[PDB]
Amino acid sequence: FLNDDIDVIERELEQTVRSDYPLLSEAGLHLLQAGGKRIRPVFVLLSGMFGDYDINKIKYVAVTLEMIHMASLVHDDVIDDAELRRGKPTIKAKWDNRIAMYTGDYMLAGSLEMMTRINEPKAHRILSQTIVEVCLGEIEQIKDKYNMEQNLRTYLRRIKRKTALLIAVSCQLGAIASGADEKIHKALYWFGYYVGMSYQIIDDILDFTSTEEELGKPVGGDLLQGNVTLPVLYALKNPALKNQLKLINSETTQEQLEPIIEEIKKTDAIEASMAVSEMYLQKAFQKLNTLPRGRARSSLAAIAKYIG
Amino acid sequence: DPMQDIYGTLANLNTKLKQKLSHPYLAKHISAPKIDEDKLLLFHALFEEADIKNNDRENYIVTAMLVQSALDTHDEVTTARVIKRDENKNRQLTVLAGDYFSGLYYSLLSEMKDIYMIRTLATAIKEINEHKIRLYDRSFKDENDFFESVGIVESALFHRVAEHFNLPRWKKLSSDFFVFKRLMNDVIGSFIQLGKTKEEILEDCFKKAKNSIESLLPLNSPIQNILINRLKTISQ
Repeated sequence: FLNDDIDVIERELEQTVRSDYPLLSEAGLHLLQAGGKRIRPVFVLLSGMFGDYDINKIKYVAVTLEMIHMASLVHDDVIDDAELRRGKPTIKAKWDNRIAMYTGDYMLAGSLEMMTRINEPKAHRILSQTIVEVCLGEIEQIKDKYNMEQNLRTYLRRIKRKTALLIAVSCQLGAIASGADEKIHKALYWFGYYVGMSYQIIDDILDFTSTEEELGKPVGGDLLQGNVTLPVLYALKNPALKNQLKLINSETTQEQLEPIIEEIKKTDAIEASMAVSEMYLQKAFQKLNTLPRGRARSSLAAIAKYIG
Repeated sequence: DPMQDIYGTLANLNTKLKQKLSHPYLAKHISAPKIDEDKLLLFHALFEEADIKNNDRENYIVTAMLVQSALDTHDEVTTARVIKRDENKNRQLTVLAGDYFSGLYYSLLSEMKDIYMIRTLATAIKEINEHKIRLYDRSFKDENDFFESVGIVESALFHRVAEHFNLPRWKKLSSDFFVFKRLMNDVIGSFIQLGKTKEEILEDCFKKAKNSIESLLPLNSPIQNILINRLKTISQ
């Protein structure tokens, strides 16, 4: 029942990305086609149905978030030295790092342009602080590569900044753009945060438990690159595992890494990570149970159920 | 001593800007942003006469300088295929520092609840980036086009911020001065056009910047004295 509004969002998106400059125009089309299904607008629209839902206002929140994410991919590819992303070539490959920087910056400034159609200063306060928090998390990620002496709260802050916050504010900003009451949009902020935290924990579990075929990339790529995730945190309580995990660095090969992944899977780290993920999912269901029943609460409840 | 006072105002602005840009982990791996004190000077004079509260001036000046820092930081992201491992992480933190600085200025303006200034700056940042690409892709064609792009990249913040407050003078002054500064501090522009010599382009630019300083600012006002001596230093 959202397909018509999601189509509105995409037409706006497509029009906010044209350019009289052919290079920028063509780079814009390339970002339009990146990614699979647009996930963030759904959270925005469902949370907007808890106020005076109006596609002609709330669409600007969805376009802004889509554009922001687009800006991030272009810069992520330079940070990653990625020549291909999700099976397709990258902005920086087609052109170069400098062009990727400028196109990404052009996209991020364009999203701020878009968000200023929401003249609610509270929306800008929430979004601007989110962006600062995401950048801080990307910086702390570099600092903590291969840091096997980190504690759980380090990891929790990392995945809040990377994933949860953005679901959290997609929800809150949808409700705020539609005049929802304070009690309603703050409860939607907490639902999105709790749902995102549990999603990212699942994602990190799957990076060890799926086959190469399901992932479309080798198993354990978070750990190979130095990003400690939740199963590694529990596995690090096993001293013999920790003696190996401490030796992983940027020159470790896939073949050295995979016997370690098999050991992790023979501890109780996977199951311990599942439990934390489901504690978050339960806290997300609590917050939903404070909202009015209806089509929107049901759909968000569906989305959390598919995540567990 | 009005020279003393304006140098003390610039020194305070410089310190608040540096504290706002600093990050303990960035500090340990990449070089601090290189603050253009001419732009600092000109943003301070512009926000002197803008219709804003006195105790907002410093925040507006820092905001504008945060945008400049974001733009300048990303100019230092290299395009070298392979590199060293300590040099790759430096490149990664340089990409992140520029995006961080963008987040900070948007966050500063949100706290002041100035949504329209956000629109103005975002519009300026979009055109500055379009014309960086144009200049870098060597996509121009004329003496007119090339120079129109150099002036946009180098002065469009002053342009758009001045328009926002309906202030004259700042568009032409900053354009003349910073185009001159960028060209003085390029050697291949003559390989996609020409018109006069390298030394004729520069000294014509010096004359335009010299003239605007003397015309668009009060005689021996502290900002004129500073800028006129700065023109001489840049020429030398």
